[PDB]
Amino acid sequence: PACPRFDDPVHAAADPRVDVERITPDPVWRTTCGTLYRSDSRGPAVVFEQGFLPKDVIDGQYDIESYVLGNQPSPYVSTTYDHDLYKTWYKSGYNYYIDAPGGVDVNKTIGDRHKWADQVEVAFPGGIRTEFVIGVCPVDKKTRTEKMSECVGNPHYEPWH
Repeated sequence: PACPRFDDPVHAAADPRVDVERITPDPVWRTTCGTLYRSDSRGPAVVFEQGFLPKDVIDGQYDIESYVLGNQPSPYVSTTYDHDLYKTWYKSGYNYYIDAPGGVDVNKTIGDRHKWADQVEVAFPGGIRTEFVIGVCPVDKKTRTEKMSECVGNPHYEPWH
Protein backbone atom coordinates (compact mmCIF):
# COMPACT_ATOMS: atom_id res chain seq x y z
CA PRO A 1 0.00 0.00 0.00
CA ALA A 2 1.12 3.60 -0.77
CA CYS A 3 1.37 6.27 1.97
CA PRO A 4 -1.19 8.86 3.04
CA ARG A 5 -0.14 12.41 2.16
CA PHE A 6 -0.85 15.31 4.50
CA ASP A 7 -1.48 18.64 2.85
CA ASP A 8 0.76 20.37 5.39
CA PRO A 9 4.43 19.47 4.68
CA VAL A 10 5.28 20.20 8.40
CA HIS A 11 2.25 18.45 9.81
CA ALA A 12 4.68 16.53 12.05
CA ALA A 13 6.28 19.62 13.62
CA ALA A 14 6.56 19.98 17.39
CA ASP A 15 7.29 23.71 16.85
CA PRO A 16 4.86 25.00 14.20
CA ARG A 17 6.54 28.42 14.10
CA VAL A 18 8.97 26.90 11.62
CA ASP A 19 8.97 28.97 8.43
CA VAL A 20 8.71 26.66 5.44
CA GLU A 21 9.52 29.47 3.00
CA ARG A 22 12.93 30.07 4.61
CA ILE A 23 14.15 26.55 3.76
CA THR A 24 16.97 26.53 1.23
CA PRO A 25 17.44 25.12 -1.31
CA ASP A 26 13.93 24.29 -2.43
CA PRO A 27 13.17 21.15 -0.39
CA VAL A 28 12.43 17.73 -1.78
CA TRP A 29 9.94 16.34 0.69
CA ARG A 30 9.95 12.68 1.63
CA THR A 31 6.79 10.94 0.41
CA THR A 32 7.40 7.49 1.93
CA CYS A 33 6.25 6.42 5.35
CA GLY A 34 8.81 3.85 6.49
CA THR A 35 10.27 3.89 9.95
CA LEU A 36 13.07 6.46 10.49
CA TYR A 37 15.66 6.59 13.22
CA ARG A 38 17.42 9.19 15.35
CA SER A 39 20.45 8.77 17.57
CA ASP A 40 20.02 11.04 20.57
CA SER A 41 21.60 11.36 24.01
CA ARG A 42 18.36 12.64 25.46
CA GLY A 43 16.35 10.16 27.41
CA PRO A 44 12.89 8.81 26.65
CA ALA A 45 11.47 10.38 29.80
CA VAL A 46 12.04 13.72 28.03
CA VAL A 47 11.55 12.81 24.33
CA PHE A 48 8.31 10.91 24.94
CA GLU A 49 6.83 13.95 26.71
CA GLN A 50 8.12 16.72 24.44
CA GLY A 51 8.80 15.07 21.13
CA PHE A 52 11.91 16.22 19.28
CA LEU A 53 12.20 20.00 19.42
CA PRO A 54 14.59 21.84 17.14
CA LYS A 55 17.30 24.03 18.64
CA ASP A 56 16.27 27.27 16.87
CA VAL A 57 13.29 27.79 14.59
CA ILE A 58 13.48 31.62 14.42
CA ASP A 59 17.20 32.44 13.91
CA GLY A 60 18.69 29.05 13.23
CA GLN A 61 20.42 27.88 10.07
CA TYR A 62 17.68 27.22 7.49
CA ASP A 63 20.16 26.32 4.77
CA ILE A 64 20.20 22.50 4.50
CA GLU A 65 23.74 22.08 3.17
CA SER A 66 25.11 24.53 5.80
CA TYR A 67 23.27 22.64 8.53
CA VAL A 68 24.47 19.23 7.40
CA LEU A 69 28.09 20.29 7.09
CA GLY A 70 28.38 22.45 10.20
CA ASN A 71 25.82 21.63 12.87
CA GLN A 72 24.89 25.18 13.84
CA PRO A 73 21.57 25.48 15.69
CA SER A 74 18.78 24.97 13.17
CA PRO A 75 15.01 24.62 12.74
CA TYR A 76 15.63 20.96 11.87
CA VAL A 77 15.58 17.66 13.73
CA SER A 78 17.70 15.16 11.86
CA THR A 79 16.70 11.56 11.34
CA THR A 80 17.90 8.76 9.08
CA TYR A 81 16.50 6.07 6.81
CA ASP A 82 19.25 3.76 8.19
CA HIS A 83 18.34 1.62 11.20
CA ASP A 84 22.03 0.96 11.83
CA LEU A 85 23.40 4.53 11.79
CA TYR A 86 23.45 4.49 15.60
CA LYS A 87 26.57 2.27 15.31
CA THR A 88 28.41 5.34 14.00
CA TRP A 89 26.97 7.59 16.75
CA TYR A 90 28.00 5.11 19.44
CA LYS A 91 28.33 7.92 22.07
CA SER A 92 24.62 8.64 21.90
CA GLY A 93 22.93 6.36 24.23
CA TYR A 94 19.66 5.80 22.30
CA ASN A 95 18.29 4.80 18.87
CA TYR A 96 14.81 6.36 18.52
CA TYR A 97 12.25 4.82 16.18
CA ILE A 98 10.10 7.38 14.30
CA ASP A 99 6.87 7.00 12.24
CA ALA A 100 6.27 10.55 11.01
CA PRO A 101 4.99 12.03 7.75
CA GLY A 102 7.07 14.29 5.69
CA GLY A 103 10.54 15.64 6.36
CA VAL A 104 13.08 17.01 3.93
CA ASP A 105 14.99 14.29 2.15
CA VAL A 106 18.49 15.67 2.48
CA ASN A 107 20.11 13.75 -0.37
CA LYS A 108 17.23 14.39 -2.77
CA THR A 109 17.44 18.11 -1.85
CA ILE A 110 21.21 18.74 -1.95
CA GLY A 111 22.42 15.64 -3.85
CA ASP A 112 24.23 12.45 -2.73
CA ARG A 113 27.83 13.58 -3.32
CA HIS A 114 28.41 15.61 -0.16
CA LYS A 115 30.53 14.41 2.71
CA TRP A 116 27.63 13.13 4.79
CA ALA A 117 25.46 11.53 2.08
CA ASP A 118 25.98 8.11 3.67
CA GLN A 119 23.91 9.37 6.59
CA VAL A 120 20.80 9.13 4.35
CA GLU A 121 19.21 11.94 6.36
CA VAL A 122 15.68 13.25 6.56
CA ALA A 123 15.48 16.69 8.20
CA PHE A 124 12.23 17.58 10.03
CA PRO A 125 11.57 21.37 10.02
CA GLY A 126 9.95 22.17 13.33
CA GLY A 127 10.91 18.81 14.77
CA ILE A 128 8.64 15.89 15.50
CA ARG A 129 5.68 15.65 17.86
CA THR A 130 5.69 12.84 20.35
CA GLU A 131 2.74 11.14 18.63
CA PHE A 132 5.15 10.31 15.79
CA VAL A 133 7.87 8.79 18.04
CA ILE A 134 7.30 5.05 18.10
CA GLY A 135 9.76 4.18 20.83
CA VAL A 136 13.45 3.82 21.61
CA CYS A 137 16.17 1.22 22.11
CA PRO A 138 19.18 1.97 24.39
CA VAL A 139 22.58 1.37 22.87
CA ASP A 140 25.39 -0.62 24.48
CA LYS A 141 28.38 1.65 23.90
CA LYS A 142 31.10 -1.04 23.96
CA THR A 143 29.58 -3.30 21.27
CA ARG A 144 27.60 -0.62 19.39
CA THR A 145 24.46 -2.80 19.69
CA GLU A 146 20.88 -2.20 20.77
CA LYS A 147 19.86 -3.52 24.19
CA MET A 148 16.70 -5.05 22.81
CA SER A 149 15.23 -6.22 26.13
CA GLU A 150 15.36 -2.59 27.27
CA CYS A 151 13.54 -1.05 24.30
CA VAL A 152 10.53 1.03 25.36
CA GLY A 153 7.42 2.00 23.46
CA ASN A 154 6.22 5.52 23.62
CA PRO A 155 2.77 5.59 25.28
CA HIS A 156 1.98 8.67 23.18
CA TYR A 157 2.63 7.06 19.79
CA GLU A 158 -0.43 7.28 17.54
CA PRO A 159 -0.32 5.02 14.51
CA TRP A 160 -1.59 6.73 11.33
CA HIS A 161 -1.15 4.23 8.45
